[PDB]
Amino acid sequence: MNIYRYEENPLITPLDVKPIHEGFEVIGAFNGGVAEYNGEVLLLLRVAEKPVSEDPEIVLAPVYNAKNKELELQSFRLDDENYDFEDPRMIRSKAKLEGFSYLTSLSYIRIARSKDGHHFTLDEKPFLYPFNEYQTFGIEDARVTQIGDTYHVNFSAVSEFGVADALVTTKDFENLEYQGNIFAPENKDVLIFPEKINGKYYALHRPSLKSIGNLDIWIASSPDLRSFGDHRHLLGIRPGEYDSGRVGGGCVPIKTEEGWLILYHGATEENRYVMGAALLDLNDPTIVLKRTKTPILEPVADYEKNGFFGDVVFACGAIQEGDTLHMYYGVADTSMAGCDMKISEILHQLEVEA
Amino acid sequence: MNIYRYEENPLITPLDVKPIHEGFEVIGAFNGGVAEYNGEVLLLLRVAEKPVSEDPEIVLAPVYNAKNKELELQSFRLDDENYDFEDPRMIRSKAKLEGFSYLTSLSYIRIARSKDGHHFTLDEKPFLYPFNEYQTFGIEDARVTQIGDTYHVNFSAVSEFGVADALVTTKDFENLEYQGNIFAPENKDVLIFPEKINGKYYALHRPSLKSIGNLDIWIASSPDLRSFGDHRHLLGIRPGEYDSGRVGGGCVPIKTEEGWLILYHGATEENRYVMGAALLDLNDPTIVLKRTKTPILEPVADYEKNGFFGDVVFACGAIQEGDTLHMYYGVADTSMAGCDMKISEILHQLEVE
Ligand SMILES: OC[C@H]1O[C@H](O)[C@@H](O)[C@@H](O)[C@@H]1O
Ligand SMILES: OC[C@H]1O[C@H](O)[C@@H](O)[C@@H](O)[C@@H]1O
Repeated sequence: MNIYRYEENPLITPLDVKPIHEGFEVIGAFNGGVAEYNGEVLLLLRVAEKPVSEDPEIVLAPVYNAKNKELELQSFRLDDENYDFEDPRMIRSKAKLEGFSYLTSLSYIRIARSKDGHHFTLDEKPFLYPFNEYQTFGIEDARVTQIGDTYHVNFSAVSEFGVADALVTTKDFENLEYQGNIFAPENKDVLIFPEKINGKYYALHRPSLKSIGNLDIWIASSPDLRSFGDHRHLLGIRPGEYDSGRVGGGCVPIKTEEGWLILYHGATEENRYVMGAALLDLNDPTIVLKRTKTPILEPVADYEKNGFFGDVVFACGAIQEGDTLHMYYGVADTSMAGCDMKISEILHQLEVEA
Repeated sequence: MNIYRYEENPLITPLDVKPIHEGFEVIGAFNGGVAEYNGEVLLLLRVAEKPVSEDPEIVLAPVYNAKNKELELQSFRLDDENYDFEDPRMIRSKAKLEGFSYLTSLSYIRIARSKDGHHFTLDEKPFLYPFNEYQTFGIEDARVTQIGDTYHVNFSAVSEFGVADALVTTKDFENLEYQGNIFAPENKDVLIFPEKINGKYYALHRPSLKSIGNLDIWIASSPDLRSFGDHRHLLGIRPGEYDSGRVGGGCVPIKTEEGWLILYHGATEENRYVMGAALLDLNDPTIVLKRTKTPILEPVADYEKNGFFGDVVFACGAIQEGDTLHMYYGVADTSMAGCDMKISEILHQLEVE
């Protein structure tokens, strides 16, 4: 791939964003959803914030209480032999390392806007902040699918009841309509297809599974973008390849004349995250036509490396301009970067590699 | 309260069912879904079959290969230091005891019918047998919700992709229409409400969660009984009680004047399964009114306590006749039993507790 990485990268880091909670620091402004509205590019940033502890033997979980509508921090001793703090994103039971009891940060969504696609200014106030019992550990990783006048903003809703996927709709990003949890837990990486397709809407998704099953991309159909069904398996992990550990949807599917172009993220068991691509049949997007054997975007620039577990590029949206794609992506789980590439060139690598 | 366990219990055991796979043994006929059709009671029996090995140091996992349309057997040594065989239902990796690599048996649905509700005759052939790539480890635990002339038959579809819940519709139990996986994995214990309620269909379900969340009953709404949404949390587990380990829907919700009466199963962390009840608002069933504090049915008869997986009662359906409930339930993951109960006495127990 001929990738053009923006000169300004990283576009937005933690130092560009001030914390909205007393005694918290911003640790991430990343995994931004992407829309065009009213002649600007909107990034729907995930801002993650962490309480500072003055006692370094105690770690704080920032939990939103839905009854009182405010944070209520919960303390855990690093010396508590019931827990494992080796993944600094989480407080884990030693008997359940595959999960978590708490996150060490809380996330919400904040908009940043650009005339030129390269220089961003934050909205003054948060866009979506935990508002209910499904979001007590945060709102994460907003994806934005526009269909005509309506923007569909869907996001991870984390609470003690699970990680679910929920939907807000809006025409102006000011008046918001909550549509509930469109996917039951445990799920994320939900990407709504940007048009109705032979009488049905579609969404990619990604069940995370306890008993059996890998971290694989699925797809569901909907008559109304409120209720989903006819769930199918779509793209699975591949041993020995860049997506040997997990896959999930990244950008909104892109209509091309060859199929729906799916820019998805893949990680190895080592947690190196890259973007790859798939092409789905145009009429029935449950059919996979092609898939890449090597990535289209991988961590190589310094700001894309030295995530905690690995180097990460994580693209959660893109603006199409003819054959040019302006791709925005999270980097190292802390910041936002931007790049351009050609759609014709992704299509060509799909053909060459299959 | 009045619990009439049938004189004939267990009604149908493994001894009454011949295995359809050669080299296999029937280890259960259980957790039957319940319908009335053409003047008979139908039980959509889960029949579980286990591949037999003559070498006692070896065990086999049966897998139906959806591509080749045939059964493959994976073998294991009991002494394989990477696997755990302590749960008789599953072959687990030691690094993943919360899950399973393989099941010890393969299930399908087979119908039995009765004129009197007590003596049952099996249809001669299977009714649903693994037919796609979502079902390679079995089809299990069929539930039946009848709306108008349409019977909704939904079930656990187990494969290498997950445990999903899939739906078949029929009007006559002969011509069948596949409707896909109506609930994504990981889920099961999906109970479709028997009518449209203020312009929406509903279903109970039971997400099974890797990272956080308990094995709790949830509910969803639907415009069409094909796509589900607006997922809500509904009934959670209760530490120190009969349902401290997990809860799941049992029977089809039953419309009463006080609300929807939900007969659900509850297990401890030691996997003793009982039945309990709850009551939901009539008009908005996402609202829970009442819940029992003690069980309505517990595994105390010997066919309930002893079997392939002991100390289990697991009701997957019930026929209403006025105030009387003819409830049919799985016992010990081995057999079927029947009992009669009174709705009004379940409702009184809800009001007392
Ligand atoms: O959603 C829960 C949690 O899952 C993973 O650990 C990551 O995606 C985190 O960023 C996120 O907070
Ligand atoms: O659904 C897979 C598996 O899950 C549980 O262990 C039980 O319900 C088993 O009977 C079943 O075979």
